[PDB]
Amino acid sequence: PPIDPLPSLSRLMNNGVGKGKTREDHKQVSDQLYSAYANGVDIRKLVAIIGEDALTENDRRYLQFADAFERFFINQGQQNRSIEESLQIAWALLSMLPQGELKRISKDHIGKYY
Amino acid sequence: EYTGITYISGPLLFVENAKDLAYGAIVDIKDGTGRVRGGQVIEVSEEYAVIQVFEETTGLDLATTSVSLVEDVARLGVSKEMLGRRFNGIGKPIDGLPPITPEKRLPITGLPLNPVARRKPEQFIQTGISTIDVMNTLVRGQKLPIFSGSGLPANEIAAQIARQATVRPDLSGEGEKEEPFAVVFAAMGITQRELSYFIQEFERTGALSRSVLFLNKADDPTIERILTPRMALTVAEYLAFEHDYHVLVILTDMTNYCEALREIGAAREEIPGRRGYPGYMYTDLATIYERAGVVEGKKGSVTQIPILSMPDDDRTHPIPDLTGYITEGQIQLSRELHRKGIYPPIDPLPSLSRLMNNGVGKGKTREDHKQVSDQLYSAYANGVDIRKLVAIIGEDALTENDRRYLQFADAFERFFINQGQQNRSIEESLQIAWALLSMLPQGELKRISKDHIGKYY
Amino acid sequence: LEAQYRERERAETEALLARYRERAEAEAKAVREKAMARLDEAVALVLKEVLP
Amino acid sequence: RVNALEQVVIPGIRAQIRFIQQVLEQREREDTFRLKRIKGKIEAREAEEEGG
Amino acid sequence: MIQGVIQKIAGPAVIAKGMLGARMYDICKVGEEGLVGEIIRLDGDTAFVQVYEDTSGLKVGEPVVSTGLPLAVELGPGMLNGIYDGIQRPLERIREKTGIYITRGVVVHALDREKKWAWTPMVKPGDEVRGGMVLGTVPEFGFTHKILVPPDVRGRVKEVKPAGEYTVEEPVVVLEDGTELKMYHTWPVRRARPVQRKLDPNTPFLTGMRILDVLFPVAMGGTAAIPGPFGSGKTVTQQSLAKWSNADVVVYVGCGERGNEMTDVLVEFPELTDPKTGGPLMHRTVLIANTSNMPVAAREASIYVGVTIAEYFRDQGFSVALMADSTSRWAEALREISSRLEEMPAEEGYPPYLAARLAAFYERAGKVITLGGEEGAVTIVGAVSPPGGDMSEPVTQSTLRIVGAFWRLDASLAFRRHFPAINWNGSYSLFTSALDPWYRENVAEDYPELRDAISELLQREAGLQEIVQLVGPDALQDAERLVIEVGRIIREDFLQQNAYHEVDAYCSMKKAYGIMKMILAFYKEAEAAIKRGVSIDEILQLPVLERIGRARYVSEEEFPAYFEEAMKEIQGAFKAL
Amino acid sequence: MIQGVIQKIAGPAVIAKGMLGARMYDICKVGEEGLVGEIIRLDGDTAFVQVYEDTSGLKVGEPVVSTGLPLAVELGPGMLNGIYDGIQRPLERIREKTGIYITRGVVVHALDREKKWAWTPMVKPGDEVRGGMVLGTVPEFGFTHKILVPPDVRGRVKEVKPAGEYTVEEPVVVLEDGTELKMYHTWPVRRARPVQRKLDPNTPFLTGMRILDVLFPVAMGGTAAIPGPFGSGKTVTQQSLAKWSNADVVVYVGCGERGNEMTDVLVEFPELTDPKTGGPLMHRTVLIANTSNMPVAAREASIYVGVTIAEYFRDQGFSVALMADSTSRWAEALREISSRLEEMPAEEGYPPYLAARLAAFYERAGKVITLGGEEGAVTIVGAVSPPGGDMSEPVTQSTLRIVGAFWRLDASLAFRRHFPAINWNGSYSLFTSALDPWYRENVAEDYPELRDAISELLQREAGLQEIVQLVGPDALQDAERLVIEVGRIIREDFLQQNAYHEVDAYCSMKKAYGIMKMILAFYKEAEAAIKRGVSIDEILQLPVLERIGRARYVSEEEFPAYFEEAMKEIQGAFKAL
Amino acid sequence: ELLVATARTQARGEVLEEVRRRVREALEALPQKPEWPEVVRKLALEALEALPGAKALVANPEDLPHLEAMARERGVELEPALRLGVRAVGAEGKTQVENSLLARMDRAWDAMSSKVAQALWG
Repeated sequence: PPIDPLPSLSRLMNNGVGKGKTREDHKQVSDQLYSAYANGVDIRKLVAIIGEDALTENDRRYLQFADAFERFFINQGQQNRSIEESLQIAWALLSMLPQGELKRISKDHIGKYY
Repeated sequence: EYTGITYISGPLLFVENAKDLAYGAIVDIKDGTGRVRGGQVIEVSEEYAVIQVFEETTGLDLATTSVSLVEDVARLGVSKEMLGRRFNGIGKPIDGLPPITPEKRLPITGLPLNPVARRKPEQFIQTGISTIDVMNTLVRGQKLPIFSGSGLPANEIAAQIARQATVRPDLSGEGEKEEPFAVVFAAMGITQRELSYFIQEFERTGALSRSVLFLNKADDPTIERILTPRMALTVAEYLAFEHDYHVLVILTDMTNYCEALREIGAAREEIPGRRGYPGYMYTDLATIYERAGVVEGKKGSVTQIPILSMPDDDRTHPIPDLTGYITEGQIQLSRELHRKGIYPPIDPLPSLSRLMNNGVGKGKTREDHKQVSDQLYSAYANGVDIRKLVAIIGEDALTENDRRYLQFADAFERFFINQGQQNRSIEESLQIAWALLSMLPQGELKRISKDHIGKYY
Repeated sequence: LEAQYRERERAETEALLARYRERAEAEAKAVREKAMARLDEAVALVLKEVLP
Repeated sequence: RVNALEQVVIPGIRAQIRFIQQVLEQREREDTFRLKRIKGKIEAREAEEEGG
Repeated sequence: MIQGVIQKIAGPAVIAKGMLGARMYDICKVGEEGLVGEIIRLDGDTAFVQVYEDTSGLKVGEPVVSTGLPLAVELGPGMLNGIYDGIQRPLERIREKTGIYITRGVVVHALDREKKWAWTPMVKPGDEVRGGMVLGTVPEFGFTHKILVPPDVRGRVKEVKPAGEYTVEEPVVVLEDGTELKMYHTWPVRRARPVQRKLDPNTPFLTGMRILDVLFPVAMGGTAAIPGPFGSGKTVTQQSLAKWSNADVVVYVGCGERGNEMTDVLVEFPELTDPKTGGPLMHRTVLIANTSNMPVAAREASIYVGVTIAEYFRDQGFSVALMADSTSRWAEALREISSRLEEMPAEEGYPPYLAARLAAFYERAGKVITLGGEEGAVTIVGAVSPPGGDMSEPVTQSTLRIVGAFWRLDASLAFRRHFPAINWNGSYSLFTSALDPWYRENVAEDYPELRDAISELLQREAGLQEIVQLVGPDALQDAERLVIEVGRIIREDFLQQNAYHEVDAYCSMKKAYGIMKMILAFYKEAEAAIKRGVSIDEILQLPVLERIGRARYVSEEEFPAYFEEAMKEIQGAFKAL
Repeated sequence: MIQGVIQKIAGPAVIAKGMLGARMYDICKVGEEGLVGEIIRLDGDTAFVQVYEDTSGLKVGEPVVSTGLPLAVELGPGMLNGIYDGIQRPLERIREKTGIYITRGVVVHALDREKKWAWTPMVKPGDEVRGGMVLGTVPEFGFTHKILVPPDVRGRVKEVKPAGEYTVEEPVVVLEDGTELKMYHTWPVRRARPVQRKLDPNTPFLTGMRILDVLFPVAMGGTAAIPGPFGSGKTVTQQSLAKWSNADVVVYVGCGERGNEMTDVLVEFPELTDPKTGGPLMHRTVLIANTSNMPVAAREASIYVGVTIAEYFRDQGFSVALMADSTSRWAEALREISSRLEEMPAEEGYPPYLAARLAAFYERAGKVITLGGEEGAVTIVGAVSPPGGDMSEPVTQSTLRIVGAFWRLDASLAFRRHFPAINWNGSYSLFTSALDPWYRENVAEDYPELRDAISELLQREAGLQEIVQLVGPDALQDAERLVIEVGRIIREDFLQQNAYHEVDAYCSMKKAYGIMKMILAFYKEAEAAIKRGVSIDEILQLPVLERIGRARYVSEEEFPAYFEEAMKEIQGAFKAL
Repeated sequence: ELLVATARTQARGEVLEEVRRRVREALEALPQKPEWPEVVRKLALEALEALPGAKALVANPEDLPHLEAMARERGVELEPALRLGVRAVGAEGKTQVENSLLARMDRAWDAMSSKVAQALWG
């Protein structure tokens, strides 16, 4: 399915969700996925404008997260994913970003799933 | 007291048993709210008439309705002494004391002034903004709308012109300080801040004992937004012409005017014809602006300063439409210099001027800014325009020549166009102006003559 | 220096007002007395033109 | 230029005609509605010769 | 009594015949059901009704009853916690009687006459009373309620009952003027409570938004628009704006608010803290919100209910908050009503009389001293809605004929989940220099100064943003990139005021002024730092960047511990490095 | 007789009833002070009266007696020197007999009979007369203001008064046909003065600017037009026919010239002296313009009463320059008709009668030999504006762009220093293949060749213009900046002219011829500069570019000797370097 | 200059209101002066000469000996409860053009404010 969340904006995102009302890290992994993709797609603008690049090495990791979120996650065919399977593996793509550069998720959750 | 309604909705009523009413006639009426309102017989009919009430209907039953022809023509008591007193759109003084006794009761419809009775003026004034008094030259009996956007201030800039309006003592070769200078006001729709903001700068002006204020609020009826304009200007006619004083009239909120104009536009019989606004609009903005003008045989004058507030920065909008054409020489404000903190934020690059070598810049108006005006134009242009052209051609690409162009942009604008609480006389302007002009070598400074250069070296 | 300029002006801009208040009041009385002995004359003028 | 063109410029220079168009078009609802009521008057007038 | 019947029905409007003796604007019960309309257009003797409730099951010929007395709203004790809605009824009560669903044709009285409260006399017989003055106090919750003499009522006093609870319609003060001056009083909705002298605002308005207030404030008495294109931030920023308030009373009119929004609104209020009774925010709020399920005219009426309540609280001497939610309401109302009553539309479906009532509603608002001689202020924050997605719309150009303060919410900032979304290139305020006295008197002397010192930063950011998108700033020199990354922190940690974190949900002058000096430091140091040959590249890795970022990792009421602390390290440990 | 009274007075228009015998488009006397109406519709005994003067006191049951003339224009002497109305009433008589204010119901002689004029007969009492034959010569200043026989009238003479003054009313030639030829004679305004045939334009009109002829040529006997959106220089372009036209008869007429614009322009004529005449400028200006202080319906009359005056002159045998100042104003006045009569005009805000009464105005007179053997040429210039700011509308296409010349103005264009300004491309002339004969023979046999050759270069630069605004020149070559700089000089000195200065423009062959030969020279040599190895940078830095840049200030008289000395400097400072 | 202007207006008012006082005293004893029959007929005259047909005439029954001439001219007189005005009611329908003295007194500063002032002051 092609879903693009960047022009997407929902009314509630912490209501009907929270610790034990969905999963404890549902509430945490919300805002995280959002700003993470953002800073990927952003680069691909500026690359044409000057040279053939527009990135360092601290940009290059957010770069691969716009490929990672892509055909792995967004694509799935029509297969039914479970609320577990979703956020679980959403933390295997978040291993490619520095954990010391995360500011949209709390630290006590870093220690629960890495 | 004629009874028998047929249509009531808004400040347009229709009531029968009539044919004794004339065009432009003061009637009175009764309502179910136990109050006696007004009515101008704007239109007349076979056994009814169209009435225009001076207040909004919020109650009017069909058991109790009334009509009483007070007078055949429609008028307002106007006398010589009424300076120092404040007023409203109804026409009652808001001072708190008994209403003064007329000398003439002049119509509120307005009598036009002969184009033959005027002649070219040439005595200029200090507005305390440099830019005007060089480029357009604001003289008596001349209009000069100050175009203002919506989301833009209108109040701020206006105040600057009111406390720094002053004739030249002999800088033009003469004064008119020998005769009393006074100001007239009339607001057409104002809020809570604009009410007090104006009053407290009139105490700065020191004029509240020699001014006539016709304040119309938005809590005041919406019908009096188009009555009050005409009304105010008849008290201009009385005191400039027939009691020989140079009266400055300042009209603001000509967008709140246009709100009220629209109402009658479509709620009456007449159909829209000016891209969704009326077609009798023309007359509504003619009768207003064309009264003003220095008359030849009179010493005194009505100098009108329109201050618009028009929706956004469209130029197809009804307001700037007709206003453009009407006035000779114009001034604009924008958002280029209002992001820089420069008050006023006048921009003459898109602006236009049609009187600046037309009885002005020559005559008893100095010739020492004659060639300056012509020069400043193409010089200021070289500036602004290439600020755009740079972001396409390169990102910092500018040649030996064009470098100079853009150098004169940032400078002129900062110094010169920031006035505000600073007054500059005719002399003070030209000095400074020429020193920014020395940034361009000879060959772009072809328009200024040999004399001019050295003159103001 | 400001301190001794301000109190100079203040003490004249009360007195000046005060003197004007005595003229104001007395000229209020001076417009009354001119009318009040030509008062009957006005009333004849009002009567004559309310009876149509 | 390529990059730029496919974003800000090209569809932007489109949306300008579109925005324009639509507002020119919609203006002409009021035209027809007014013209409707005009018609109504005209017939109403020739319907007082032959009735009420 | 005005006894017509029906003539035609035209959608949620109804027209009526037999109508003689009918005044323009009254209480109009239509059919036998009594749906409550309003007499608006009067042509002939055929009086156009406009029904606030649905006309399913309303036949013609049914007797139409009209009072011939104006529509007024009930004003009296029991106002707080109470509901007056958009249709003159209390939903609390409706909920119980009519069951799960509300069934049209049902009406009750707007103000519950079943209520009782104590009476404290402040008058005695042989007093001289004037309109708007106080006759007695009443203790209702943490608030003090006074019994405002109805305006335009004067005369002497015959008796005054001794203290004790009474029914809120029984006479407590009988006048010796032959008027048993009942405990409650009506005052027509159109009519507005007098004023002795009109004044201008000068006390600030804090709302719990950091950047919002600090760059473009609104006074306490002031007015501002919030135009929000494409269903973005606007809609729930208003909830986050009414979440916290400086003003004493909180009057929230959602004006025919969508039922799926009202959900979270209504239930949030019992769980929100109140800072005068330590409980439900409902002990200081009144819901004038109405259901969207109802027709168009129930969303016009609703605004006119709100203001005459606002005024009632402003005349007792309290700071009053009024928040109109969505001008998309108002627009739709007049848009459709125009067709119904056979009015001639001027431009784009909007009636000629569009800024008519719109202007005046804004006008009423202001800090002013009343004919009761008390001082309250009606403060307004309407949220502007363009139906078309541009401000060229007539309904949005009108909301920009007024002045004072403005704000601009943009679709693009809003995505990043940084609310409030505010543009320095899109607003202006005239309460900057009107508030400068009360700034350098209460707040601090260096507050009329520090505010200017943040503005310059983001002034230069507009100008340079342009240049950035045309050619990267990595090609540009050092000092160009300087202020760009000052700028980062002005968004990352200062345009994100989390409505889900409560140490950003609180904001006040101390958290204001505070973080303003953090930023100040960084600016003046970095400008000199890089003139010693350092590059902004290395400084991003230095601990100094993180350090200014503490604004949402630090408390509100443990804030003066961390303020001064870190402040020092800025001028210390970056000129060592 | 025609008799009746006012039924329904609405707006400036009066709707009468009881009208018997009333005829379409015929003058009337309306009210009790005489306001003068026109029958512009019939519906049996009601006829919509359009009343040119605004109403202000007039009511039901007042007179409406139609004169029975076909809005006849009163032709005779006294036209020259003296302001008149568009409705033809002398303003001299108004100012002296009222005051300084225009009041409604002022009625005075249309054609004064408070004047007499010296008669010289020529015709002999023994002869017969003919329609369009001269009866004598009335001497009005230096001009010859003959007296003619009204078309469709002839007889045999039997007496002819001898020389002396006689009132325009008294006869001066009498006939055996029951008539008396007086210097006071009716001709309808709806019926044209008859012509012998139409002639092909083939002499151009000199409008004395070097851009309103040289590049886009205008014809004599032609028609042309210039527009101007929102006060861009709409009024200023008639300061270019003020005296720099070759007309022997100048008719300044305005549909509506606002109050401020007659404070300078209208008073300009008694303060000037024309050099062709040798005498005063007002001797040769008729003046029959209308103010906007003058009523809205007087604006609608204007055009048809001054066009006939233009014919009266054309017949005598003189060049007539008619120019309708802002013809756009008659359209709003025409358009107001619809509103008042219960009709709705042409869609998109266009006037209800498009082509019909525009095509008619223009083609009423223009390149026609007369009955009387004389050469009639009428040069008419519409100084319209688009009301909505679009140059794509019916009324521009039918008769304002299908004429001899079409022109355009931009808003920052004119502000630099071009007064008036023209668009170099987007502006054409249709007539240009018929203006080639005279220009070949009289001026030179390379005047038509050089004027197409200058226009080529001016519009070829446009080629590069576009690419400059696309991504720019990142490569400056010898063939690049060639066209570009040249063209620059051309727009800088040849299109920046002023109409307020007599040194920046004037009517003179030789100035146009001259300037255009200087530029030819600079151009010529430049092409052979590059080949040799001369950088375009140095081409700027020759002082001779500055010599051509000081030809637009040069004194007219001095120009011949000036030009000859300067042609040599070009060719010397090019071939040397 | 403002404290001078204001004080003159306050005194000037007292004179205007005082002429109305004197004129209203006249009005209370106007039927008692013997010019009362001449007043009532000219007021009743203007009422009928105008638009009304005079389908009814309404004055007091103690003004009836002074308007019995005009009983026989038009309609019949049946009370305003004023003794200082005359209604007349038209046949064009409801109409009613009332010429009352009270109205004209009151309008004697609403249409000839100048006349009275010039004689008072100059």
